[PDB]
Amino acid sequence: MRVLVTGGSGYIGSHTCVQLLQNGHDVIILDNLCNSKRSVLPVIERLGGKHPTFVEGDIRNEALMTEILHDHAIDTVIHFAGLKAVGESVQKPLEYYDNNVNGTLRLISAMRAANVKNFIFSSAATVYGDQPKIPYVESFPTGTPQSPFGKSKLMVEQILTDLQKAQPDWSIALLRYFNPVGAHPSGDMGEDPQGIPNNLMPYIAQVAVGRRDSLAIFGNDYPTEDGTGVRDYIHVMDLADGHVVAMEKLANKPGVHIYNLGAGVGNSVLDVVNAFSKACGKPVNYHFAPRREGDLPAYWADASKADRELNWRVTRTLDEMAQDTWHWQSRHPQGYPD
Amino acid sequence: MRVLVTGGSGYIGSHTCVQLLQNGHDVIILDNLCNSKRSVLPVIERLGGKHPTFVEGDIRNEALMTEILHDHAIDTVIHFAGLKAVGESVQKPLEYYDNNVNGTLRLISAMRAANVKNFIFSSAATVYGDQPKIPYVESFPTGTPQSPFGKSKLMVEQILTDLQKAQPDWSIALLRYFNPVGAHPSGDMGEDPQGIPNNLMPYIAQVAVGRRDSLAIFGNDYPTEDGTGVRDYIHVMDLADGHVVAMEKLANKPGVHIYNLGAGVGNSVLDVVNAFSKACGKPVNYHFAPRREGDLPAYWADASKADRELNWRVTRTLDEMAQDTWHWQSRHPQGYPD
Ligand SMILES: NC(=O)c1ccc[n+]([C@@H]2O[C@H](COP(=O)([O-])OP(=O)(O)OC[C@H]3O[C@@H](n4cnc5c(N)ncnc54)[C@H](O)[C@@H]3O)[C@@H](O)[C@H]2O)c1
Ligand SMILES: NC(=O)c1ccc[n+]([C@@H]2O[C@H](COP(=O)([O-])OP(=O)(O)OC[C@H]3O[C@@H](n4cnc5c(N)ncnc54)[C@H](O)[C@@H]3O)[C@@H](O)[C@H]2O)c1
Ligand SMILES: O=c1ccn([C@@H]2O[C@H](COP(=O)(O)OP(=O)(O)O[C@H]3O[C@H](CO)[C@@H](O)[C@H](O)[C@H]3O)[C@@H](O)[C@H]2O)c(=O)[nH]1
Ligand SMILES: O=c1ccn([C@@H]2O[C@H](COP(=O)(O)OP(=O)(O)O[C@H]3O[C@H](CO)[C@@H](O)[C@H](O)[C@H]3O)[C@@H](O)[C@H]2O)c(=O)[nH]1
Ligand code: NA
Ligand code: NA
Ligand code: NA
Ligand code: NA
Ligand code: NA
Ligand code: NA
Ligand code: NA
Ligand code: NA
Repeated sequence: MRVLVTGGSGYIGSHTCVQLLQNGHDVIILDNLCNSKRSVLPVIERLGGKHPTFVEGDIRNEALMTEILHDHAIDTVIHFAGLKAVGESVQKPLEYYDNNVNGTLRLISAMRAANVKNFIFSSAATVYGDQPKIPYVESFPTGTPQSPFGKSKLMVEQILTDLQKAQPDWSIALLRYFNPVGAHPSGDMGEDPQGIPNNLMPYIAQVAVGRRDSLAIFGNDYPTEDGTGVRDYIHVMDLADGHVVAMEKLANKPGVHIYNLGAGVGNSVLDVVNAFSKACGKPVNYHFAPRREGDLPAYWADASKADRELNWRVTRTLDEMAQDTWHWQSRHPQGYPD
Repeated sequence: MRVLVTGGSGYIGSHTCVQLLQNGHDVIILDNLCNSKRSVLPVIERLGGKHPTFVEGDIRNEALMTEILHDHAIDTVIHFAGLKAVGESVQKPLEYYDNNVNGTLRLISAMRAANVKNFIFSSAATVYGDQPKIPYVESFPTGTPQSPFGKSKLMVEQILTDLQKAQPDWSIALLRYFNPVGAHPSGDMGEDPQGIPNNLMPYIAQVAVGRRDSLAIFGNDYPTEDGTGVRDYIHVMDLADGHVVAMEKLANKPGVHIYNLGAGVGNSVLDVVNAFSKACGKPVNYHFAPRREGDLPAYWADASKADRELNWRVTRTLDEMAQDTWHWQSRHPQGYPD
């Protein structure tokens, strides 16, 4: 298939692109490089075993989007582009709504213009809001995210749903990611956060690599087995693979296909720490800090639907998620070159 | 004050502009004329007794917005611009999200750029969603609107709220309108819908003027006194006046000020019909049709907050709302000239 991958040079998009190329699709990456570097492109080509086309541009540029879609005769679009720092979003709402809500609107409008009606959106478990019923199931009604970031994702899901209602031939997948971690097995590609990492794993990795002193565990008083937060960590490769399948199976299948993408099991902060200590052969230093604003105690996905409907399920373990991250972190301490 | 009135040539904006000019503020209207005509400008000037500045442009044009705000040293902005046909919104979601969500985002971003932090947004009772508790009070949590239009308004309220959180010096009023009707007493200005009117009053007026055969009453089986839908109709002049006060009193008052704007009482479809028959001296023809999709049975505002805090309350009656509309409709059967 001819697929446009927005945000294709980012963390999850890069991994998905390698998988797409492996399944022999023709990939065109669209990224503005605000959060990634061109240095990854060669790696994606190599690991993918095929050349993906790269266009530096912004999803907010509707005219460019339209031209791209036509010029490359795109069949389907995978939309990972956007801003995603939760904390930042609170301090800078406009930027989030613009890049995520308007960004997606400009892209789908371009799609409409170019007659492209196959779409896959990067959504997030935050859309469920403060849902006491766990695991989270797709049929649960959505909640109210507590940040501009989460609200921006929910708003896009709403808009896409309404778009489909109005243009029923559209096939739109809302892929709600859980907690993506891990890296390509080669250890040549991985998450490359600039500045302080906001997520657990990368933070751990930086402490482990000697860049940071101790990991601050946000809260030790939650109602969980060990008192620390619990989440559903999913390997970036399993996510990559899930996007490939979603894209292949759902193309031309009209509707709004919602799927949780996670392992379907929860792991606490200590569990992750322990898994990393084991992978890097030394104890990861850590300390207990206060609860982080907005954090829910525990949640994980109910991923049976993607299993049943797409025959998709995670295959990598927590150990591998820790090991693969350690490998990349260790093999590329300075991340992708400038 | 120096105020930028977006959508100033439209129905409610035009009336508000006359009131602003009467209170001697300097008004600059920004409208794209997609739903109004330049022919109203002279009328606004005359009735306002002062010349308002007019700029044809679109709220989605951030660069223009910014230039305008600076060039005219704006102090506060009243945002009525947007698309508002509920039914249309369902058939054409993108246009609604673009003009209403992105439209507002581009405007406030321009505001941020030009250092303008006083804002008034045209919101709507739909934001309360399917709220069984009536009347609706500002402290009730928001619900889920059933159309792209209502969702677009709720999304903007969310974005504006988050913007304020991040830029605490902003004074932002979310004015939730109920059912605006009526026209300037002169009968020289009023609502000028193009095509079939979606709202009750205008529809009635067109039947009354002989343009339409009968009024279709959507549902006669609701759980209301008379079986017809019940709403809180508010005279466009009282709304105009309420915006003037809001603007004067809230300027420079940091926060998110939410106020319901309505009469605080409900009237059924028959009540309105009867009031119009009386005003036009003949029976308005009507018939019973099936419930209109998405319609709630009955709701009205609890407008005590605006009373208490802004010392604002409606002063026009239902009769006057019917009479003033009949007057305009009758004095200008073809609406504003081309
Ligand atoms: N990593 C996570 O924990 C997480 C959880 C759920 C949802 N998501 C979503 O998945 C998507 C991919 O996440 P990721 O971890 O790979 O992030 P990332 O930052 O590594 O990838 C996003 C990419 O989009 C690009 N980009 C940003 N704004 C753009 C714009 N306006 N136009 C064009 N390119 C733009 C960035 O340069 C980057 O390469 C995002 O939408 C993210 O919100 C990820
Ligand atoms: N009339 C109602 O029943 C109702 C109820 C609640 C909320 N509102 C809101 O109040 C506001 C004013 O409503 P109204 O009845 O006067 O509508 P209107 O159509 O008469 O006024 C809106 C004006 O905005 C202009 N406009 C539209 N999109 C624009 C854009 N992108 N840039 C610049 N100008 C643009 C139109 O030309 C029009 O003059 C709207 O936002 C409406 O949603 C009204
Ligand atoms: O330095 C750190 C970082 C994280 N945590 C804890 O680690 C767990 C995971 O935290 P983090 O990696 O920040 O994950 P989330 O808060 O779950 O957020 C991610 O997962 C969500 C879906 O589950 C998405 O909505 C978000 O965009 C994505 O960043 C939580 O209990 C955090 O309290 C710490 O104790 N210390
Ligand atoms: O031809 C018509 C038109 C309307 N109605 C009834 O009249 C009442 C008022 O209907 P309408 O004028 O369309 O009002 P709303 O549906 O209440 O919607 C208006 O009021 C809302 C706030 O209350 C806003 O959210 C909307 O944008 C605005 O159009 C309702 O019970 C309708 O069922 C009829 O029976 N026949
Ligand atoms: Na339709
Ligand atoms: Na960063
Ligand atoms: Na320590
Ligand atoms: Na680096
Ligand atoms: Na802040
Ligand atoms: Na019309
Ligand atoms: Na009849
Ligand atoms: Na006319």
